[PDB]
Amino acid sequence: TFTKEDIRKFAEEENVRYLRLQFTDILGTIKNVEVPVSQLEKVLDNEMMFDGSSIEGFVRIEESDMYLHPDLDTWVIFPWGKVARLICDVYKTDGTPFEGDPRANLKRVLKEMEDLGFTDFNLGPEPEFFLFKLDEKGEPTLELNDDGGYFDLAPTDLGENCRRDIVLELEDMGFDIEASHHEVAPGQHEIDFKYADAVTACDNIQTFKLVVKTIARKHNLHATFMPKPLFGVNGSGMHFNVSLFKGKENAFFDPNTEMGLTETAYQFTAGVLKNARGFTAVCNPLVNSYKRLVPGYEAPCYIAWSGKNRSPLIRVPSSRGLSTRIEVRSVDPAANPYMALAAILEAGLDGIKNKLKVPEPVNQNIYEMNREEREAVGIQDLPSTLYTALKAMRENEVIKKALGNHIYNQFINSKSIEWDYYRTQVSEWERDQYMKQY
Amino acid sequence: TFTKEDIRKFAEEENVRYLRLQFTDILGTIKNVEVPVSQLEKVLDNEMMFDGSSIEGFVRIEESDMYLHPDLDTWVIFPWGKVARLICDVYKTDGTPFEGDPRANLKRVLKEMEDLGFTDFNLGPEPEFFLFKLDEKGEPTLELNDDGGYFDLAPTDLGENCRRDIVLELEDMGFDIEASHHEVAPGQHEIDFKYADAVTACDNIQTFKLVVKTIARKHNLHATFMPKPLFGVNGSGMHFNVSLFKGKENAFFDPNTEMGLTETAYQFTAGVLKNARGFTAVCNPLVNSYKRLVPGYEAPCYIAWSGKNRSPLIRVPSSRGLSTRIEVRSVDPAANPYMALAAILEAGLDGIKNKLKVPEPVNQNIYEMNREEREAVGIQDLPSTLYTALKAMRENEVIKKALGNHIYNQFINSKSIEWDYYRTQVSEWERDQYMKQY
Amino acid sequence: PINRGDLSRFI
Amino acid sequence: PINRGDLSRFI
Amino acid sequence: PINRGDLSRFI
Ligand SMILES: NC(=O)CC[C@H](N)C(=O)O
Ligand SMILES: NC(=O)CC[C@H](N)C(=O)O
Ligand SMILES: [Mg+2]
Ligand SMILES: [Mg+2]
Ligand SMILES: [Mg+2]
Ligand SMILES: [Mg+2]
Repeated sequence: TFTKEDIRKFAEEENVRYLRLQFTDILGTIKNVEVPVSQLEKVLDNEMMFDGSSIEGFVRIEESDMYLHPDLDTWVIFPWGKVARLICDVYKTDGTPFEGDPRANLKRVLKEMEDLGFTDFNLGPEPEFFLFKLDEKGEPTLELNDDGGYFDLAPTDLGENCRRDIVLELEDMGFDIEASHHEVAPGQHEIDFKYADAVTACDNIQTFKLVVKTIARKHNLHATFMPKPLFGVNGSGMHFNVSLFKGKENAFFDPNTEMGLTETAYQFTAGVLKNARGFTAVCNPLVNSYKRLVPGYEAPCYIAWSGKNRSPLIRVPSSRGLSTRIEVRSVDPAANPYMALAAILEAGLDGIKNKLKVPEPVNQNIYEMNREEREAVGIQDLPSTLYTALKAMRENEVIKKALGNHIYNQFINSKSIEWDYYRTQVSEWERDQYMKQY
Repeated sequence: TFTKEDIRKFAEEENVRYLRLQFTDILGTIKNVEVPVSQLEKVLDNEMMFDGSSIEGFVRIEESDMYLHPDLDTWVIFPWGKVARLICDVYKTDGTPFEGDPRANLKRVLKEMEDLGFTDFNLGPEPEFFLFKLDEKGEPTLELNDDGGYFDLAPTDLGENCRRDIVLELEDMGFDIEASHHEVAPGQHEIDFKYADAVTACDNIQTFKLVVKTIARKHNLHATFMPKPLFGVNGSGMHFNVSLFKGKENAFFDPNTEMGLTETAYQFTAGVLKNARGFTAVCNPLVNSYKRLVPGYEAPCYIAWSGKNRSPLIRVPSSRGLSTRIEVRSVDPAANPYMALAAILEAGLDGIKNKLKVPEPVNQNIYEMNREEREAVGIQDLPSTLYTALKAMRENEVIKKALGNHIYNQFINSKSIEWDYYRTQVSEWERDQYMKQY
Repeated sequence: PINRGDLSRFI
Repeated sequence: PINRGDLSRFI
Repeated sequence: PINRGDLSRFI
């Protein structure tokens, strides 16, 4: 926690000369307003004005005027005078928070969750990213930074070792890193965080993306969170380990049952499974995202839960006690953390307050099953394209309730425009398959 | 020996900021989990969790959850804040060691050996490696770092001397180096270690491979332990000098016989010769390995033992006293040290407890002998391909007992898949010989 | 193959 | 489109 | 030759 006096003291002792008022849009892009430190007081008075329509992304029409209200607890100084940042909420000219701000939407969802008796919603993300080599002109190529495998000690200590530098710099900034390892695909890396509250977790995800992209550029590399940059290799996921708490106590832990899961946890996973098609578009917002949702690369392709399976939509880790959690594995690093977390929490709460019955967990004898038999058993498939994902999202009420009307409509319009632009392109695959056979 | 307090003191005084929890899979690849030093306590409590299925290599199916238990005696700090490492055993969620971990398998084999009255199994390896030049893009080429010969003083003193730097860095790390020399083939090098106990010897082999690969990259070179990188020149071997000890005393030494070999040593070498075809696949796990097992390059090609021969499978060095040992020369540096050592020890113990009679040693009049006469005498040939090596391994019970059912089955599946992928390739040799003659 | 992602080295 | 300038990435 | 590996400089 910080106050105005703490911020002034930090600016004075650390010789901060630049301030970044940081926020996000509906597409998850990290936006910021740059300010000289001489404006610090005006920053602390919630008097900084900006367009505000930039939150709409590429579907903005008219310039508005909106105020930035910094959150003093998000204060941090970058290790590169010095530059400091503050994460700010967006307010309208009438003093009320802007309904199109994902952070405010997540805060509203958490506040409405608190009326159900729960106090905290903790998230631990597992973001995976790719590192590509840069060419002479400074553009990213398709060559990977290394050639390691799953949990390999591929980047040696002598040389670049971008992952180690990223971890150390995040530790210096005040982050809580659990562990890091090399991912399955060459040039793919994963850094894991300790669990934190929802808003703090999403802020940490945004800051982690920014820090990774900066440090990769320091090492003459390019960091990408693209869900599927390369065909034929593993994609990048952002698995969300979530846990509910109502007062110094995990609501998912059952200390008496051998399995160790309460009825609340079963209702939560049932609700997430019920509305999985509804929030797939939000959790997988890019056209490329659905190139990751293909079988054989551990990404989930159908709606099921298990404790031990190759690619379940929901996985329950063997940890118990205060660390019991539910892992949603459909999220990719390109998704907006606030919107995806709000959608997942809303689906879980919808399952909780409807007392839904969780279906049977899947086991090893599902690998031999076509889609027809899978549907006969009751296992629905995730949408395979962004078009069908938007079609499914337009038919779900829980996702609309989670997002709010403004964010829901803007996201649908943006994604429809993006798909419309994508669908008219003639791909090289078509020119290879056709143009000689026809 | 080290304790928790020693580790904390070392971290505090040396300013260790990064920890590598190091382990290995069934393919011998050095795997690791990276951790910030702030997690040190959680590391020392055996509470670090990871996939565990990575031990299976490329035949893993479902993600598991397994714990890492570090061995405090393996603590060492790399000379490149600082980075430290700890070699960890893999434990299941039920508190028992994972049966698929090669290190635990070797420990179990040693424990069962201790019931026969023997206390220690000392190993001294002779790993050989190649150094290739890197191109502008940083990829390895086929040009060697020097053009020296057997025991040559090729990289004299000034400019790279990669072997000297490797030896000095290993000495600074606390290793025990006996001697180093240039190998027969150009760009080929060998570094010899003093004998150590089995687990320590295999850990030293893994650390040596990691250190060599790091330092070669430091010198703009590429170090490879591939058994036969180049056709027409010598391959790289990892000859194992092994010795048995039952209490401050070498069990292979006979102080009265002028040969100086105990009947126990003869039984051990008889057992190793008997099951040589059984463990050839484990000691030579790559397809390329059997390109080294060709006549004319000192690699063993048939099953025989001698005290003076060009390429015997087992060699008995002239040293006696406490340093008498048996050298198995079929092992290559690409083999997993734990699995190969366990297989060799199990074969030796099988010979010991069956009181097998060692065949007559071979001498100079075997060079003029075809395979028919060699088989008539009683000299069997080693498997010539990985396919036939797997066929022979499937017919040996000693190798299965040495490896354990889990490791045996996973290794067989992995190698069968690898051979199946290799056999469908059309080689450049086939395109050179055919396509014009047919 | 079920584990296509783990066999990417061979393909 | 009215917001031609904001859709420059697609055109 | 028996010592093919040692005669690699000539072949
Ligand atoms: N096994 C892993 O942790 C990798 C997961 C895989 N990259 C995915 O897209 O979900
Ligand atoms: N003479 C030697 O020490 C070299 C041995 C040879 N490189 C082998 O593969 O066994
Ligand atoms: Mg992962
Ligand atoms: Mg996961
Ligand atoms: Mg040698
Ligand atoms: Mg030797």
